[PDB]
Amino acid sequence: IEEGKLVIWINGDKGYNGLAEVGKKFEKDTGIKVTVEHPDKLEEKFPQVAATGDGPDIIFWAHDRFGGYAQSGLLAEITPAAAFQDKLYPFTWDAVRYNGKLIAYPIAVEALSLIYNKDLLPNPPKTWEEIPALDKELKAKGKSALMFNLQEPYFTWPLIAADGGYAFKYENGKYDIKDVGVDNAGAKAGLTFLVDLIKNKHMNADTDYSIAEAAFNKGETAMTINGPWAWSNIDTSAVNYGVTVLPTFKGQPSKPFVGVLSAGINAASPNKELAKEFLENYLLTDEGLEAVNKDKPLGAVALKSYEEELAKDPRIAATMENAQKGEIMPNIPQMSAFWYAVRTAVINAASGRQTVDAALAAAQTNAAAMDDLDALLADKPFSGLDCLWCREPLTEVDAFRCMVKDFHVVIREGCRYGACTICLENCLATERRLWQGVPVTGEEAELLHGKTLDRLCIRCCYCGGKLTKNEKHRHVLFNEPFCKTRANIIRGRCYDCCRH
Ligand SMILES: OC[C@H]1O[C@H](O[C@H]2[C@H](O)[C@@H](O)[C@@H](O[C@H]3[C@H](O)[C@@H](O)[C@@H](O)O[C@@H]3CO)O[C@@H]2CO)[C@H](O)[C@@H](O)[C@@H]1O
Ligand SMILES: [Zn+2]
Ligand SMILES: [Zn+2]
Repeated sequence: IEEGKLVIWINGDKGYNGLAEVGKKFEKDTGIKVTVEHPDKLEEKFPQVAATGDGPDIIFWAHDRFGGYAQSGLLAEITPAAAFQDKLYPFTWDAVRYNGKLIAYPIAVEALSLIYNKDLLPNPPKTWEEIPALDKELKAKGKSALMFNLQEPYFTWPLIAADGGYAFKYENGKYDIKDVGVDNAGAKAGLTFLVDLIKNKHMNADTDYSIAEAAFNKGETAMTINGPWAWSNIDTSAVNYGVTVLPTFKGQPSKPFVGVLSAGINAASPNKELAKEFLENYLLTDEGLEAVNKDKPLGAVALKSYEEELAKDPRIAATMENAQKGEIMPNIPQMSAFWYAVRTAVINAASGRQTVDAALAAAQTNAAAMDDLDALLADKPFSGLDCLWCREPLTEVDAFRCMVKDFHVVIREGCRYGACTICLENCLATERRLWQGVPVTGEEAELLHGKTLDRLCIRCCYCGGKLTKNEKHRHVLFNEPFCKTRANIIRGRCYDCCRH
């Protein structure tokens, strides 16, 4: 990392241009150049890159990612004077505390709200249950009731949580990573309601961020679910919009997961002092936050003095009312696994690839561990057995595949299980995304597991199948490295799984 300057990473939906202006003031005052960048998948890139001591000096993201960053020792400890701490709301500091240490600066507080087109819908619906009938009305005029991003569990979670869904139960002073509320009766109800909106053609499974945004900002749909960052583009459109409380579901409020946008400092940064000066005395000020806010709205902010200005805005009170009805996201390392698990269940259920029950049962298993994967894919009959994950009976092809792939029967509470292809593939996909491997040679693998390559059990990172002697030799012969993932596990690619 270059010494004498600041590189800052922040997400593309945020006011990076405004932040750049703060960055130019810092430069005019100190002579230090600040470069603001908005890399795709920055939150996944940061941990790969920072582990080798590269990356940005400062990284911005909601607080939920930061526990994982801190655990891996990627973040500098933040030590602001008590005077400074007093400038921000206490709960925001709590969001960036990990094992008794402050690991980032809180910037702003974020919650989803219902955004609606006053001209098309002067009085927005109070319940999710009214949408179906309302959509029918609007379709008559070539419009739709509701579009929003269904690709990200962040947007669908408020509904899933409404009737009892939850991530980790908080108890005995800590989130209990073994008590996950992802396949309880309330989650199923909420996901079932969502899936029925899709079967009945009130929404498309394919809708993503860009598609819902365009549709709303061009007057084609009456409602959308988004955060404060989205308001700036609606302003610039012809749309006359309101911001209000999310609908209820079975008479219970929708429960958004509340994020605190936070700025962490790379442990490997040689510019820690400069980073702290920038953040404390330039960004976390009335003028600094306003510069960023004018670009893309921040939502409620952590800085008391400026939040007082922002609080007069009805869109902000609506933001805070939805926030009070939701929960502050946990920052524990297990959150990544939770988010991936739910993302997959929603995508699967919405396309009909799996039932709601199957999809949530798998999500439940994935959110609470990966011990099951290791048991199934141990180093190295299935017919009539169910899938460990989704609890559905293995078809006879999936039973065959379990055998040919050289899987191991998993016993849970006395019962024997295999895995269907869908759950197995989703699980391995999450492994690659959650544990970026480092490349290793055959020699490195042999040395690590005191065993010749022909005798090492190396599995395909896509299908879980045990690589043949020739498949392993392919890696060596053609200079294609193996992958060292978690627990010193070594993965490779079978002939069939050699993507372009
Ligand atoms: O879906 C897989 C996804 O899971 C995790 O992403 C979550 C974020 O960690 C979490 O903060 C939240 O992201 C939202 C931001 O808070 C908000 O400011 C704005 O940017 O919208 C974001 C949602 O798109 O929720 C997501 C889950 O949807 C994980 O960190 C990701 O790496 C992973 O891709
Ligand atoms: Zn399954
Ligand atoms: Zn394979």
